[PDB]
Amino acid sequence: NENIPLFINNSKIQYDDTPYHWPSNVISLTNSSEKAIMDYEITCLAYDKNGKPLELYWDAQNVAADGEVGSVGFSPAGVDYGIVTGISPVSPKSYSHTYRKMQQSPPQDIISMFEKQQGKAWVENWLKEWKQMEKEYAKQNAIAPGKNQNDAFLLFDKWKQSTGEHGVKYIISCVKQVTFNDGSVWKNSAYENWLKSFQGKEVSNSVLENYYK
Amino acid sequence: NENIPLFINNSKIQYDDTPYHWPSNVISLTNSSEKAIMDYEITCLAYDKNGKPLELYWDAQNVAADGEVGSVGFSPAGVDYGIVTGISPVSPKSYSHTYRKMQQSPPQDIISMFEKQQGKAWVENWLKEWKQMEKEYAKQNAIAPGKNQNDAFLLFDKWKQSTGEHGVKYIISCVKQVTFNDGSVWKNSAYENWLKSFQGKEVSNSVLENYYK
Repeated sequence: NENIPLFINNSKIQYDDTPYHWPSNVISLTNSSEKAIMDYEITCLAYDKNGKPLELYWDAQNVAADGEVGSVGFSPAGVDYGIVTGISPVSPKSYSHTYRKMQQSPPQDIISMFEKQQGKAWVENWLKEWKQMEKEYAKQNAIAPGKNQNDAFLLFDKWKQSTGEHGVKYIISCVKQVTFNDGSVWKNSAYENWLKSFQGKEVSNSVLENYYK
Repeated sequence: NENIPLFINNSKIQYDDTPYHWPSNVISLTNSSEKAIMDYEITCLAYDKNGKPLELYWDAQNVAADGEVGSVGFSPAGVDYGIVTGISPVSPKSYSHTYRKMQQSPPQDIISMFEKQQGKAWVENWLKEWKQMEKEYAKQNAIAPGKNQNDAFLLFDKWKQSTGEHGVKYIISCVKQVTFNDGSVWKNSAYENWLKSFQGKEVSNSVLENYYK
């Protein structure tokens, strides 16, 4: 048997405590393995209250009345960024989104493209040192063995701030892979089947309601 | 008058204590001020046995027999990276070189690379984080008030490992500017006259001999 090293306890829309009550997809995780987890890929799917699948702008940014995108607080002239007048897409609309822990860092496919580029010798050596430092920072920020934590991602699409209503009723998730601090990579052999069974498909309310029970 | 906050005690070639005895321009520096120094610009000129100026690949990297650049130790196939069989220029050849404690930015080649793959907003945030990160590091390792310290830089050009002689017999240096830990910048009003007085000009051995006494 294959024991999943990163346990998803739940994935749920939650709203913050401020008067603007911004929505986030909050994924409750537990590192059940004996190794620190330095990176992960976790795929989510979204459903309305009737079990129909939803296409989202999953990583859309908020827009403010003065056109500011992705800010929070107040503008210097006094415009309230807390009031979300619209959304600004980032990734294309899709039934699924894959969240990555080292999202702040460029993916390894992209770093590998940069290595293979023709350049000066000192430029390649600059990138090598940068790669390692990036890896060391991620190791210091790893999820420790046994740690429970929430990883939260703003989810503005289908939210109406004035009423607090969100078209998304259920989020179901699956770990695609994880990377441990020693560099080893665990891949979920059940992932492709899960994606094929669920992505863009209707799901019963009993399955959705009990998905994390 | 004007009193300098950063005093150069000496600049000379030193060799390390490995069987390859790689050379380094070692700059002995004293913070004569009352504030910690987080960054500097120091310009060096080089002169041969008879006080004639030398043009160097000041920041060139070492080449090994297999052709690797900037490497230390031993290759898998047993190539000795300590044997320096040539040099690989970085900056163009010049009478002068200006050394810095803190780097101003990532190489332009890499910034441009990154914006095409990550996008403009990603790069701007990345440059911001990178600047702060280098600034925090510079502040933690600043030269303390009153303290002397040696800062070393490899200097391969005009050097012959098989023989041990270095063509550079005198390095004469001058502070251009200094950055204190609060962000403020002091500029040396004497620097431009110094640079004009020396760069590309022959100078007597007696002047070179006694420059730091």
